[PDB]
Amino acid sequence: PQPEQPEQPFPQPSPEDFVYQFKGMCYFTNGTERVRLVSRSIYNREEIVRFDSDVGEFRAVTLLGLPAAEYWNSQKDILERKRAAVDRVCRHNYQLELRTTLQRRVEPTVTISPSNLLVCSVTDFYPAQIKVRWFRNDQEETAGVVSTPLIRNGDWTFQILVMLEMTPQRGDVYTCHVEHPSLQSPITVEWRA
Amino acid sequence: DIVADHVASYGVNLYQSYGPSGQYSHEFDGDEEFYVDLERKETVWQLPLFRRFRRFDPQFALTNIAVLKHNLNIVIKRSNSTAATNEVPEVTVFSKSPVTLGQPNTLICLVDNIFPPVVNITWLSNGHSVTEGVSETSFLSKSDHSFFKISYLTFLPSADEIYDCKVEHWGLDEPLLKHWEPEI
Repeated sequence: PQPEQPEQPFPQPSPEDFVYQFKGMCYFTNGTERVRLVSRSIYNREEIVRFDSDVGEFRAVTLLGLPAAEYWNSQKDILERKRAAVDRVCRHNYQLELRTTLQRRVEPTVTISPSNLLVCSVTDFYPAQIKVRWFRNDQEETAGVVSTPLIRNGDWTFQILVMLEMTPQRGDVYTCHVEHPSLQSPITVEWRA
Repeated sequence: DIVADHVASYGVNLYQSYGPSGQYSHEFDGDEEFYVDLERKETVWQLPLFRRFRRFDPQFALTNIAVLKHNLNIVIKRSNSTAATNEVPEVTVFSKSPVTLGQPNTLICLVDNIFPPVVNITWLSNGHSVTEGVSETSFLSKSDHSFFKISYLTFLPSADEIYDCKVEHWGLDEPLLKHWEPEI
C-alpha cells in the first residue's frame, strides 16, 4: 500500500555504442477499468521481445528476440508473475497515482501582447487538457486562430501560444477565453486597441 | 498507435556500452516522476508531492540494470555487433513564461531525437559558458525509442545578455548552437 511498483526484466542467455532498453508500459482508460501492460525489450531501436497482457505470453518481434521468448514462455513461474503484474504493478501505481499526480492542478496564467498580429500566451498549467478561444467583440473568431502545438515544459507544467489575426481600428475589443480543469470558472483577458 | 487516457512507464530501463552508463526512471503521462541514482543508490523524486507518502526501493533499479548489462552483452554477440545508428537531434529554446526586460524568467532548451543517449547540453551567456542556475531533466523516453533531454537556465532578461544552447552529440558534425535573445 506504500511504495510504487515496477516491471522486472529477465535473464536470457564517432564512437560506437550498443544500447539496450526495457520499457514497462502500463496503459490506462476509464481509471482502472481498462489497463494494458506491455513490456518492451529493445536492442538499440529494434523492439525485439514483448509481453503484452492482451496476449498472455511473451512474443519475439525480430529474429533476435526469439531465444529470449522461447525460454521465458517455457518458465512457468515467470508467466505466472508477468500475467499478474498488470494487477501488481499497473493498478497499484495508478492508485498511488490517483492520490498525487492525478490531483495536482496548476492554474494557467494568460497574457496578451502585440505581434498586425496578436498573441494570447497561456503559460504554466497542468493537466495537459486545455481549451483556448479568441473573441472579437463577444463573438468567436476561428478563421484567424492559429495555435502552436501544446508545449510540454517537462517540469510537470505545460504552455500553449494561440495567435489571432487582426487588422486593427479603434473601439474593437479582443478577448482570450481559457477553460482548464484547475478552474472553477473560465479566465478571460481583454486587449484594447 | 495505442489509445489510452494515461500512459506510464513503470520501468524506463536503459543500459549502454559507452561508459558503461545506464539510467532508471519512472515516467507518467510523458513526465519524469523520479530517477534512481546508480552510485548514490537513491530514489531522486522530481516533485516534493511524491516525497509526502511515497517511496521506491532503489535496489530494485540496480537489480534491473545489472540484468540489462547481462542481456545487452548477449544481444551484442547475437547481432554480430550491430552498433547503434547516430540519429540527428531536434533543438529548440524558448522561455517558460512571457518575457519582460528586467523581470526574472527561465530559458528552456529542448534537445529532441537523441540517440544514442549520450549528450552534452550546456548553456552560454554572451559566449562564455554558464554553469550556475542550470539543471536538466534525465533522459525522457519516446515511443520510437529515441529520447529527449531538457536543460533549464534561470536568467534575468536584460537588453544586455544573450544566450546559446550548445548541444554536443555524435549525430552532428559540430556542436549545435541554438541562440536566443529578448526583444528590446
